[PDB]
Amino acid sequence: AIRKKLVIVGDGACGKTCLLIVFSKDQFPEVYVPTVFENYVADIEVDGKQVELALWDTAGQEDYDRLRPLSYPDTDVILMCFSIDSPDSLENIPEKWTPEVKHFCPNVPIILVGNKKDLRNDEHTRRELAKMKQEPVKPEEGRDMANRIGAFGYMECSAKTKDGVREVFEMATRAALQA
Amino acid sequence: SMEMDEKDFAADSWSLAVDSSFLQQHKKEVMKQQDVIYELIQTELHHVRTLKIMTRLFRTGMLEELHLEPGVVQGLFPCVDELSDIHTRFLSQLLERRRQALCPGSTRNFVIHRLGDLLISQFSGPSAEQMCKTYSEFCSRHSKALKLYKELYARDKRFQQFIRKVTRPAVLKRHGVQECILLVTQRITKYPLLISRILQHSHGIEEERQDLTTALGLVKELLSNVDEGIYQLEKGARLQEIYNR
Ligand SMILES: O=C1CC[C@@H](NC(=O)c2cscn2)CN1
Repeated sequence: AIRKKLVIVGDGACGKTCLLIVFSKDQFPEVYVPTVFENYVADIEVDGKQVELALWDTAGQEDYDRLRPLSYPDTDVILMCFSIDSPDSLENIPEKWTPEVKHFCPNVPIILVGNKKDLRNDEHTRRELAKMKQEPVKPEEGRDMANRIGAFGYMECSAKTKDGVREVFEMATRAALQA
Repeated sequence: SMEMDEKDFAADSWSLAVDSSFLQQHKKEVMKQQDVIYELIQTELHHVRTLKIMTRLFRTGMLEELHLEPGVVQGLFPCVDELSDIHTRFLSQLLERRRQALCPGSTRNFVIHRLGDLLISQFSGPSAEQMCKTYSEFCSRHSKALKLYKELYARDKRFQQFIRKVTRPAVLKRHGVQECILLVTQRITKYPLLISRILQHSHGIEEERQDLTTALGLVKELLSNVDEGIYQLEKGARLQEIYNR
């Protein structure tokens, strides 16, 4: 088992904390959803290769530009998150998060992840966003942003139902293993 | 951590830690507030434990087993005793507030109604000055500590054997040297998230809503000051590189 490091970046509303919690427990908490995530080392076997994947969150560091880059040294794969129920989180990807990650993590693969895909067809979400002349992020809008920022790939998931969660972390492991 | 505290904080939440017959006696809003306060104390107990792995397992193990050059152990673990003093004192106050609240005849049933004042005290006056001074120093030495570790693990045989030996047990899986340093750096930015969610469920007593509002503002002032006082130290960087920053 080789050791690899994963860091998740994105706006506070992007759902990065919940994503790391659901993956680490293989369960969406039934009694209490934690506010914070410390770290975790997940045992993952992808395409016959065993890896120890250390997981880190950047939640709480968004307003502190000198503390935040301390999470980046020796990162092997970046998950760059936005929420499908929030087109504003997607807008902050190309000129805020992308230039930062490329500067502190040169040549590290970036996977753009659309979180909360369960809210794309949620009526409350659609009614709320319509009040600000908006709609849930469309899959092609996600793919186009991923293409534009030079992401390794584009994926979607729902921490709530677990759909797509295993796939994102197995692909992140494969990306971390590449030359 | 000591067995008494680990057992008291073994459940995933306050609602699972207390007796089901005690839980039934409270309203939903109180259970939500108590679950978040329990998370703050449980993560503080884990943070102090991370600092004890750094001081007792790593630092002291290197001094008592290895022949490192003078100033190497300090470079690997900057401010670890000061950090341990700050957080063990804070943890003691949090655990004493829980202990005082216990029902007679119980070692698990309690409700903490007055957390705000404890947080204002921790994040103001001399203790806030010492937290600001210690984290500004630690976080500015973060990159240098990681680089020094990588060099020693790659070139020193006895150091590599020591690391592999003490990090082999499963309970140290998330707590290698570099992982401990990042766990400590990230601790301070977890406080506003926890305090804001405790505040969201503390409107029932106006004095408590006000105290937590004051505490959240103090924590944010501390973080802004620490963030502004950071400049990464680099071994071998010349004065010209520094004054041309
Ligand atoms: O060591 C570990 C912890 C749990 C495990 N989680 C999942 O596979 C998973 C699939 S969907 C949510 N979690 C990953 N490796």
